[PDB]
Amino acid sequence: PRRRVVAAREILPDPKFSSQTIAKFMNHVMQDGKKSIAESIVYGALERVQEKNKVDPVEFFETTLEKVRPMVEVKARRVGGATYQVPMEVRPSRRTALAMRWLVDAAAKRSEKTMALRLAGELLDAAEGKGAAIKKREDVH
Amino acid sequence: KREFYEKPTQERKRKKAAAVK
Amino acid sequence: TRTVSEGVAHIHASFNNTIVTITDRQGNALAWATSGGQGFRGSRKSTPFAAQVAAEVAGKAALDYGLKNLDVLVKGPGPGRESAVRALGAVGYKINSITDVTPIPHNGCRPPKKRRV
RNA sequence: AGUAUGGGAGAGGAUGGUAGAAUUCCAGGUGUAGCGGUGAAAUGCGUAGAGAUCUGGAGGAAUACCGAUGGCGAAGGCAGCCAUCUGGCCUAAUACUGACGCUGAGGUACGAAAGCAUGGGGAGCAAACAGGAUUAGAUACCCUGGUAGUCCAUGCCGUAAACGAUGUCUACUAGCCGUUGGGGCCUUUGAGGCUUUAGUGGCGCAGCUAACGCGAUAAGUAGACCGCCUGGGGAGUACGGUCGCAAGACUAAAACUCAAAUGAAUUGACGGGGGCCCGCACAAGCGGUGGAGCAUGUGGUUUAAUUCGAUGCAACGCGAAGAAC
Ligand SMILES: [Mg+2]
Ligand SMILES: [Mg+2]
Ligand SMILES: [Mg+2]
Ligand SMILES: [Mg+2]
Ligand SMILES: [Mg+2]
Ligand SMILES: [Mg+2]
Ligand SMILES: [Mg+2]
Repeated sequence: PRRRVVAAREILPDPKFSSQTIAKFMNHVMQDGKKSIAESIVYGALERVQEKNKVDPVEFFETTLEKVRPMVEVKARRVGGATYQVPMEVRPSRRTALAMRWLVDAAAKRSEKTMALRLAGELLDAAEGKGAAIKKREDVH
Repeated sequence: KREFYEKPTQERKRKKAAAVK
Repeated sequence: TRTVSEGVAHIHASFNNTIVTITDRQGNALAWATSGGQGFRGSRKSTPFAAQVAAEVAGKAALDYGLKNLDVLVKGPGPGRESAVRALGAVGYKINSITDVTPIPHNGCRPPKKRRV
């Protein structure tokens, strides 16, 4: 827009846990409007990480998601034909989006039977520090 | 560094004419 | 090796390339670094992003002597003139003085012609 | 109109001496792999030792701030500092000669830069020239080297948008705001304020002009003298003549051809002219095409025909909402 800005769209929280972060994660996982399979995947992964260490899912989920969250990003700004790559400030929403994307790709490229089990495994590996999603996130780069 | 053998008189006269107004 | 610890800095700044040399007060050179050794190899050598890295590499190479007394001299205009002292402070050197010492001629020789485009 | 006396300002001119910054080169100390350049590269330089820094010398040119709405000069033009010679201008009134004045065809003097002749000098810059790029082509703009020249002394040349595109001299005709050199008055009470001259700027009444504009520094109202113009091109050209070492300069037509060439202003249109704004136009996000197989339309080739149209966006699953007869 050029004249006036538009307000961001707000999403309703999920029916199961009443958390908006879980809803946004399911929206990021969902493809072609198939919300049911995404909900099944997310709920299965949440329960799988829950019964391994008995803590309610939303606490562990947010605490682990904050771990892989980045702080700044670098885009190219052309001035004299060069990249001149430098970091820039970003809002928390852009960081949460990048974290969710990196996590859902790292869990996807893993090898297991179903999407729920590999998602739970990737969540645990990123939580205790054995994950590759935190490896994609680099400080100096 | 460059030279403008003719130009500085024109340039300063434009300078003063534009500064007075 | 020497460790007199009063080495001066000569930050030559030009539109095409920037040069920084670390030498003592008398003038005997100690260590130098340039954007040529950096590896941009072109017009990007003029960017201020290379000047700071050149200055920091010069400072790391000089600290082997034990440099902490800084006498900086900047000559010539262009970008990257201010980034060198910024990086040299970022590594943590103590400052004695900063001043501008670029030479302007008192009616020197005839300059080249104007580039029309 | 001019002379003598006492004061003032100034890059006015000629000659000589002297100072600093900066560029180039010659070494010397340490150090040394890149340096230089363009929108992008290369020509070019460097491991013999590059570039940067410091110290000592050699040479040439120009005088950074001061510097200005300046100042001086008939014009061209004149800027570091000091010394010598010299021209002009402004300012106060006392005396002095008493029209001794203005202009001026021929003539004569000076006259930017470039160019020419003789003898030196040559740091930087740079016609011609060489190489590397870009372009379909580059002979040029761009980059790297570089000779005449730019500098000095003695002469020639006598041309410029040599412009204020406005000849010299004299007298008269509303105002407002600045500046430079003098003189006078008021409380030099303080760089202050008010009037008078000689220069230099910005608005503006009357008036003038086709308009733009000028407007006490007239392009206003008047007088004296000189130069110059009579549609565009041919043409400031041919011939003749004068001057010059040369380049060339001055004076200066005709035949022929056209019915236009021009000045100022008005409305559109355009601008790789400057500002302003909008658009799923850019930035962010999701999903595609361009790659594979098939359906469909078009261009090409073949055939007896492969019926005819639509052809950048705005033609190509378009006329055709449906060709086995
Ligand atoms: Mg006369
Ligand atoms: Mg003439
Ligand atoms: Mg004339
Ligand atoms: Mg007027
Ligand atoms: Mg002639
Ligand atoms: Mg295809
Ligand atoms: Mg057809």
